Order: sequence, then C-alpha cells, then structure tokens
Amino acid sequence: YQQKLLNYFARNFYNMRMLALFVAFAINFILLFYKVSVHYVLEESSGYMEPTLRILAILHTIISFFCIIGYYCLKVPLVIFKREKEVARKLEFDGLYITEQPSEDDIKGQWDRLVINTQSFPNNYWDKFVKRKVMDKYGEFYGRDRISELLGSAVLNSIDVKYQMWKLGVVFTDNSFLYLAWYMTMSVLGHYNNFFFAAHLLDIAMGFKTLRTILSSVTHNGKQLVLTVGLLAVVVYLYTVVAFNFFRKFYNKSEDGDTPDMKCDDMLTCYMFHMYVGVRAGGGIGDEIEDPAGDEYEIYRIIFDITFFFFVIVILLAIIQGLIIDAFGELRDQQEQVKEDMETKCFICGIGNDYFDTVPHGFETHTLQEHNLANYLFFLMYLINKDETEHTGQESYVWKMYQERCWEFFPAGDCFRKQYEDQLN
Amino acid sequence: TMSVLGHYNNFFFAAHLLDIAMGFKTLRTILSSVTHNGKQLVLTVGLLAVVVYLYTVVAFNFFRKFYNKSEDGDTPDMKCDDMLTCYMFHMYVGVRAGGGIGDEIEDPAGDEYEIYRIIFDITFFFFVIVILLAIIQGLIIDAFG
Amino acid sequence: ELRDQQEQVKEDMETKCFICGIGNDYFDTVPHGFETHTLQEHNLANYL
Amino acid sequence: MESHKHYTQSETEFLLSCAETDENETLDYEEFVKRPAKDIGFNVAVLLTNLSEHMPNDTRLQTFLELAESVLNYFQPFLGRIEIMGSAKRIERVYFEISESSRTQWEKPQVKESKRQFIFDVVNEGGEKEKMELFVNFCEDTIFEMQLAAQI
Ligand SMILES: [Zn+2]
Ligand SMILES: [Zn+2]
Repeated sequence: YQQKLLNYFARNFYNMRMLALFVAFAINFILLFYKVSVHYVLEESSGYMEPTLRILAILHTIISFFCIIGYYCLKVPLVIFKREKEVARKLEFDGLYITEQPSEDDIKGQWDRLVINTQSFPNNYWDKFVKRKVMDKYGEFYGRDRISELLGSAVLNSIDVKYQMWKLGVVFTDNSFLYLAWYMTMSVLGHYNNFFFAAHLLDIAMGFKTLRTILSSVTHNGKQLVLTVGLLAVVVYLYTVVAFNFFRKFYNKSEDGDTPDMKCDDMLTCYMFHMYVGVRAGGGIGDEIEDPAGDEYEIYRIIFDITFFFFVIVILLAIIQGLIIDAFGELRDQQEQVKEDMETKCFICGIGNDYFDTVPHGFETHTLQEHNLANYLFFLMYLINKDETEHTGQESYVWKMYQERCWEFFPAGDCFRKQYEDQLN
Repeated sequence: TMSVLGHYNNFFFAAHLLDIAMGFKTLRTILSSVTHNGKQLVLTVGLLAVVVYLYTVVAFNFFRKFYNKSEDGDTPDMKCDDMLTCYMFHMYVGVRAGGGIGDEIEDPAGDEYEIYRIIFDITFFFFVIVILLAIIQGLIIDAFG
Repeated sequence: ELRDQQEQVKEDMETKCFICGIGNDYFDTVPHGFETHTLQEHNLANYL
Repeated sequence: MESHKHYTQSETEFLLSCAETDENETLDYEEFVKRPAKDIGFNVAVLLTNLSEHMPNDTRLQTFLELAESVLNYFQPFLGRIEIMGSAKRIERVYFEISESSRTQWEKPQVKESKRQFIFDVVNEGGEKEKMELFVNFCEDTIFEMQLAAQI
C-alpha cells in the first residue's frame, strides 16, 4: 500500500503542483478583504470566509508535502543516475581516485568518495561490472587489495546508511528540491501569519511556459543589467562629489523662507538624495532643487543638470531597455538556426538535403525511416535488456563499442545509398 | 446594429470609425505588431498585477501611516487602511506616475524604517516602471523585426 | 550589430579554413575532416 | 468472427475446429495465449524486408511480398531499422524489434520537450566528438525515464 501510494504521488506530481497554485490564488483573493480596527476581516455580509481560509491553509501544506514526496519518488532517481554514471565513467576511462585525487575545488569530486566503498553504488545506473573492470584495468599497476579496500510487511528493519548519506547530500544540493522546501516552509509559516501565502504566487514562473520565455529576456543579460546599475551608482557618486564641494547651498528642501533648514550638508545624505530623487524624477535633479536665478555658478549648474539628464535618464535607461530587446532578438535567431539546421542536414551524418532530394521525398525518408534518432535509441533499449549470449555479430560489434565508448559505428559522411548506389552495387 | 442604435442616440456612430483597420492595408500591418504578441503582452500585465500585489502586501503590513492623502495637517484623514484600497491606489497612481510610488507619499524624514522604505520605492521603480514597460516595448519591436 | 559580427566570425571559422578557403564539404566527406585540417595540417600555430 | 477475416474451412471454421476444447457449449480465452506466432512472424517479416531492401528489382520477390502485406502491415510499428558502419568497412542495415511500452512512452508526454531542449542545446553549443556522447547520454537518461514511467 505504501508503494502504491508513492506511485500515485509520483504519477500525479504536476497536477498537485498546479493545484497548490489555485489554492494560493484563492487564499490571496480572500486576503483582499482584510481590514484593521488588529488585522481583522470584514466581508460583504458573508461569514463563510474565515473557515475557508482556515481549511485552505491546511490543504496547502498537505499538497506541498505530497509534491515533495512526488519529487522524491519521480525525479530524484534521474539525478542519481547521472551522478553514478559520471562517477563510473571517471573511474574507468579517466582514473580519478586512483591517479588524479581531485582538488579541494570540485566539491562534487570530494563528496563523491563514500559511495565508492559501498555495496549498492550502482543502484540505478545498471552497470554492475564496474568494480570488476577497475580491478582488471588497475589490478597490477597500482594494487589488487589496494583497490578492493577502496571499493569492496517487514520492510523497515535492514537498509544501508553509507549510501543514504551521500544521497541526501545530493538531493539537498538539488535546486528544485530546495525550492519545494521553501514552498513548504512558507506554507508552514502561513499559519503564524496568513500573509506568507502571498509568496507562493511566484510559482507562476515555473508553472507556465510562455511566462518563462518572457522572463528569459531579463535573465539572458542579468549580469549586464547589474553592472549597468553599478555604473549608474558610480556616476551618481561623482555628481554628488561635485555638488558637495561646490553646490551645497541650493539643497534647502525646507518650506517657505524664514524656516528651519533641512539640508544635505554631509555626503551620505546627498548620495541617497541623488539616488532617490535624482534618477526617479523624469527630468533629473534640477526639478527638485532651488533655481539658479543670478548666481556666479549659473552655467556650471546648468551643465551639471543637463549632463545628469543626458547621461543617466536617457542613456543608461536606454542601455537597460536595449539589453532586454537584444535578448528577444537573440533567442528568436537561435530557434531559427535550429530549424535551418534540422531542415538542411541530417543530425547523424551531416550530408545535406541535395543528395537525397534528387529523389522525391529523400530527406523526409532519411529522417523518418533510415536515420531516426528514435530507432537509434530503441536499439540501445534492445541491447540493454538483451543478454550478452544472444547477441549476433552486429549487436556484439556495437556492444563492444558502447561499453568502451568509441562511437565510430555511427555513420559520418556516408550512408547506405552512397555505398550501394545501384550501379552493379 | 450600431448604425440602428445610432438613431436612439447619435453618438453610437462613433464606433464605426474602427473600420479603418479592416479597410486600410498598411494600418493592419501597424496593428499586426501588437497582435503578433498579444498573449505575451497580456501575461506581462498579469505579472505586473501580481508584483503590485506583493508590494501592497508589504505596505499594508508595515507602511500604513505614510498614506495620509489628506490636505494640510489637523484635517480629517483620508487613508488607505484596508487592502483593496491600497491595491487600487498602487495600480492607479503607482505605475501611472513616472517615478513610482514615492512621489505620491509622505516623505520618510527621520523614521526607523527609512532605508527599508527607500528600498521599497526604488525597487518599485526599477522593476515596474523600467523593466516591465521595456518588456512591452520590446515585444512590439521584435514583432516588427 | 556587434552580435551579428561575432556570429559572422563563428560562421566563417566553421565553414572555411582560414588559410585556403576551401570549405567543410571536401573534408567532411571523410569523418572529422575539417577538424583535422584545422587541428593538424593547416593550424595557425604551426605556421607561427 | 464474421467481419474481420472471411469464412472458409481454412479461415473461420478452421478456428472452430481448433476450438473444440471445452464441453459445456462454451469456449475459453486461453486460445489466444496458445496462439506464440508473432515471435516467428516478426523474424519472417525481418527476413522479407531484408531481402526487399537489399535485393530490389526482382519481380519474383515482389510477387511474394504482395502475398505477405497483411503481416508486414501488422509488424511495421514493431520493426526498426538503422544503419551502422560494420566491421567490414561497409554500411549495414540492422533490423530489430521495438516494443509497445516504448512507443507509448516516447510519443505523448514531456519527453518530446526533452528532445527539443536537447536539440536546442546541441545545435547551439555543439562540438566535434562531444556531440554523439551527448546524444547517447540523452538516450540513457531518457531510457531511465521511460522505464521508471512504466513502473506504476
Ligand atoms: Zn543521415
Ligand atoms: Zn586549409
């Protein structure tokens, strides 16, 4: 019953993931009708709102829990597959823990030691003859026992622990698991205060697809945006330096004259003034300042104002908007490139749609019957489930290469029609 | 139907000016720039509404007292103490101000929550006034291209 | 403009040898022809 | 059994003569696991497909394939063909078997999205011999996804 329940949660991960969102929209729609006299509720003459909030707050934590369980059942095995696979290939074909012994950098490499000693290291990768291969390939040049010491309704009573420390250290570094942990944490805090459910509206980004393609426009060049903001801060610093030296007296932001003076006489007040009402004014800094009607420093102040305008308000904001717009153009050009490549070339060979389109519908046969990605995947799916005794000559010629990573059996610059052009051949 | 209703009132003939789109050709190629990515524009407006909701949540919890939009002092208080008034306030004078929300609010001259309010203001600016409006304009421009 | 410039240099150095100006079609007849022409035979560095 | 296949001593009443198992004027459903046959018919289809694809322009053989179209139509979903560079420095077709619990897992769900993202990342980043390694790693990861999706 436990396994059927876990398979139910794993099979229904995305549905619950989408259900939490409608729950949060409902909660935050109810929260619009809040008030004070202390943070009471006053409805439009309907007292069925408090209990709906009280139950939905519980449902949200429960569904967050079930989504975490679905993630542990469904998607964690795939990242574990990848880690075990890369570790095994590093052992065989690179010799990591025998010869290289990696840096204190590459913390994955330092963490991925205590799986080596265990029994169920290849729990998921489906290659059990790993340790035998390393004993074969390094049994004599480095050691034999030196290798072996390096390597080797009643359900809840006997299980390993050396593996399930490495495993948890992996998953707690996994990004999406940490995100769902934050989700559960905020829903748990939602009962201490029923405003913390507002933060679960940020899951629309991960949920919807096209919204992620909106926000990719900003994420594509976030580094450049941040450094532009840094440039802005530096430029404003220079302007306030000039003002603090010379133009201190114009910055009386008091009321009408013969009043006490609220002034920017320091530097740390002038800087926050400039970064708070200088960029955020639409016009610059002269809008929020006493006018220079007949001063010796008039033209210098006019230069200060319009240069602030033409360097901060116009230019750098335009740089921001341009980085966004170039992001849109770049992503579109990428997708057009992939369409052109997969319409002009076979993925495998790299031949061209001119040798084939000689014949009618040549390329749409090459990429639908002969050289399909899928039929090259199902061959591996066949070989894996098959035994090494029932292999033919072709399957064995391929299986010797797969488990030693040559890839010459894939074609390249050649095909069946190029070989046997029907020319007494 | 609108021309028939034009006799009940002779202002309903104004709606037949919208046939210039279907009539002219190049005007349809103007408006295709907007129609090419109307889905993306609408979802951007949705993102905007969500972000403003988070900002007014923060304001309703902490910064209730700055929002006295009365006349000079010693006057009755017109205030945004609820949530549904603060949300319409933010979506009505917060994006539609050119500067954000600090322009239409009492100034924090010597409060314990000063730097937090300054962060609230400039982050509103740099996320709503600049960024999302730029996304709108960029969707249009990429449509042309 | 700057982005299109960099894309142009990638296209040129993926479609042509810098020295000859032949094409990645005479060579890619053979497996990994162009990535031998520009790594063993006609390298800038071995000409330096 | 009136509509699918016709009615002879050798087509319909053949099965009724085969189906004389019980005694209560009824019949079980073990006839179908008894009849098993597609394990042989698959290899026959592979054989005839091999001969046609390698030796065309033989009307003697096209006369034969016109007799067997009802079987080849059955086994086209289950029948693969790729092309490899054999030991003899010559290209070779490789015919093999495809299941149904793979075709009903590569087709509909999110793995199409995975394929799309894979092709995107490859054809943008790219490489010399860090291409087919990426394809094989994608195939392995996808295989584990399909196997786990079968475990339900
Ligand atoms: Zn091909
Ligand atoms: Zn060359």
